Amino acid sequence: ETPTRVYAEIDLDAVRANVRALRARAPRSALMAVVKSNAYGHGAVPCARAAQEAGAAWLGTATPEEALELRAAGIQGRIMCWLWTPGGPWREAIETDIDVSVSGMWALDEVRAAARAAGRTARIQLKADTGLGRNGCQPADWAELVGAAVAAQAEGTVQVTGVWSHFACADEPGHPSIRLQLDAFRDMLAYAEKEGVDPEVRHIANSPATLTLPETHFDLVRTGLAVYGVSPSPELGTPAQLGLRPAMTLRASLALVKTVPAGHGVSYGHHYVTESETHLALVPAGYADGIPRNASGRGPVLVAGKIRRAAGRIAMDQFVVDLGEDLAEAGDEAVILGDAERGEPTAEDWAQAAHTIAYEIVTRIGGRVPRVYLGGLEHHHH
Amino acid sequence: ETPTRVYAEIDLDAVRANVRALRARAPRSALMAVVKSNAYGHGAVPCARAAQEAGAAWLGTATPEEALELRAAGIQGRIMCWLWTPGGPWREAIETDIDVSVSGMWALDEVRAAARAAGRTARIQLKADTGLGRNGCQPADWAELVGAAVAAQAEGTVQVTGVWSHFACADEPGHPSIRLQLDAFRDMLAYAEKEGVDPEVRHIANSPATLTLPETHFDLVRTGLAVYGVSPSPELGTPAQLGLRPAMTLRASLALVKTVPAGHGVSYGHHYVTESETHLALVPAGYADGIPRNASGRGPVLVAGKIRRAAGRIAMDQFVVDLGEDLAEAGDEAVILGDAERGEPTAEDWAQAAHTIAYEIVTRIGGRVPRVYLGGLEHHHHH
Ligand SMILES: Cc1ncc(COP(=O)(O)O)c(CN[C@@H]2CONC2=O)c1O
Ligand SMILES: Cc1ncc(COP(=O)(O)O)c(CN[C@@H]2CONC2=O)c1O
Ligand SMILES: [Cl-]
Repeated sequence: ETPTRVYAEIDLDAVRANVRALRARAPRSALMAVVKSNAYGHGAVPCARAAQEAGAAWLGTATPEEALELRAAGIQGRIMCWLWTPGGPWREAIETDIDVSVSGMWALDEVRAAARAAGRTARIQLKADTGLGRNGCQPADWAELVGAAVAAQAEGTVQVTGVWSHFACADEPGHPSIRLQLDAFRDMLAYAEKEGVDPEVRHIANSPATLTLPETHFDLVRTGLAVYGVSPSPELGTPAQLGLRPAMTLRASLALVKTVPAGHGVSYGHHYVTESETHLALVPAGYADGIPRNASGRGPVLVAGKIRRAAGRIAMDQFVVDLGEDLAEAGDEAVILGDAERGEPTAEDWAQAAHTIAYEIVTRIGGRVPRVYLGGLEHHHH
Repeated sequence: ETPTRVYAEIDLDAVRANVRALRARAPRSALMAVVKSNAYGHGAVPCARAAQEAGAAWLGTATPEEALELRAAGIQGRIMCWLWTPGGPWREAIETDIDVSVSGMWALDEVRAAARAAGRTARIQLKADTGLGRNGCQPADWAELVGAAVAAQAEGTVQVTGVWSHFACADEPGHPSIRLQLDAFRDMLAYAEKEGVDPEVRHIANSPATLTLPETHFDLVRTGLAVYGVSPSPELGTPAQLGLRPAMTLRASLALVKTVPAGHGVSYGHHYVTESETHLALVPAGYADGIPRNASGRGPVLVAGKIRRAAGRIAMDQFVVDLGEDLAEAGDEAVILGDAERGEPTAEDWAQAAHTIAYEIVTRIGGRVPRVYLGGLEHHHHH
């Protein structure tokens, strides 16, 4: 029934509301709900169905496998994936009508052959490296790749449906690289559009860019994190101020509550020692479940009406908390992260406690943790 | 057929070799292979099967669900799980002949009711908190818990098959807490025995205690990490020094290789800027796959014959490495973590880079990452 140890509660109603709120932010563009990495830990399919429901025109994933799983789940509509390696399932992707990203000639050649075998045309989108220095084609190789693409288009083997890029510091309001990439993108797009490419969509914005720079919207925006009700960065504001609602609530039940004398060590390395006779509670969730070990001694948890802090080192499967004078009992609910509007710890709180970013917190929630859905439509729960 | 992006290759022969090596260390005790957390990221069923056939007489998991997955996979023999919460599948565990741990009064009473409903006697193991401050019964409550158990015993509802504990700093050779806990264990164990408990097994030793303090072996030793070929700590030496063979090898295929101008920013935040014109390579694995973001700028990877450091911020699905003048092409192999003997970066190397411990490195390798099994017996990698 309802997991007795720990479980991740996913609110499909918060998801749908976030996508409606995000659509309103970029009224002139289409919305792509990025659901890679199991929808940032919330559950790929359920969240993809909910997103499409609230009005998402596109669905995006990193790997082909992720995109094929969406199709296999009966999801219709445009889907795009961009992280490819030589020898990937191009043919499978083409046959399921999935837009593929091309960054180098090696990719283009593999998609052209796969198209032949499939006896079908592949919808490809050209990625320009405007400054991030990650994936994508560099300005120096752009003219060549562009020429090869319009050539393959003529051979009826491919069809260039898009031209896109990705930001490096869009989450740093005001960073000089942002404008630099926006200009580099405008310039490389024009050169492509002048060489014979008529794109279906033009896109470069992610969640932070979408929430702050309307000049980056173009035809489509790729929103991942914001969809799950988490703010890209604190400099952009809290989900509340952003009009977003947190989709995930992580809950656990106490496994033990006992009294210990003063001077008693707690956990590995005994990095925590009780100050006086106190009450300790055992939370049965550890770093194997996604609770960062680097949050040792700082991780916030809500127990018995008050916020508690991880006591000492966080272990593989569990960690303790010092309830002090307060009392509680085994089976009592413990909220590790959820909604700030309900006075609970948040994804951002843990990011700060573990010296990382909110993106990693929600995304790394372990497979050992069951997910429970509420809201949305019944079929979303599959 | 074989993962084109990233994958974990698990060497089942290394597993068999380690448990065999571990048994030679504690000749007069039974060995419990701890395969919780999906065998520390190596694959629970294949590893449980392998260790069993190599000589492990007991199997240990943290949760009931993990222990029941083993039974469901046809694994026979003694199995124990210790992380229970109210409402757990007591009835189901008891019926599948799994040894459960009881550290409080709430548990004891739930298992009694469960045993009655199953029409069978439950095998329970009493845990004593000798200094960890985690689970287990505090010394001052031992008397009462031991009292309620020997009673439930007389009613034929339960049978106390074991008494045990867990060390806080056995991985720190010569720590005063070690002896402190060992002493406490003997003392609490003795009391239990005197009041009526006849344990089938007495245990307190984990991997580090097993490799260092033979006086902690007792009847059973619970080894987890060492079974997979990784050392509990640099302080104890390297796997090679401990005579252990690493079982996991994380490999990836470059997704791109390109030349970039001098002074070009790399990844989020631009925390890395090329010092000159150079070749950049994209490794298609990121923190969603288990590569810690905390190793940004430090995590080692073996590419084109040399060890390279993560250039800048590590992302959710990938990260970049600067190859300098060297050349490589999309599809070429990169070893993220493997065997130092093969000249590859290791679990410890990454533990250092991410300011954490090797335990968390191997364990958090994601589900998005496929596992390929080599060696062992064919039927082992069927699940
Ligand atoms: C190419 C691309 N587009 C869009 C997104 C969506 O971004 P948001 O989640 O910010 O809306 C991502 C995710 N980028 C991530 C997130 O964390 N690490 C990454 O590489 C991406 O890689
Ligand atoms: C109760 C218990 N027994 C045995 C083991 C196996 O120990 P080794 O892996 O050191 O051999 C562990 C380790 N559990 C882990 C591992 O890391 N943190 C923990 O709490 C444990 O918690
Ligand atoms: Cl109790």
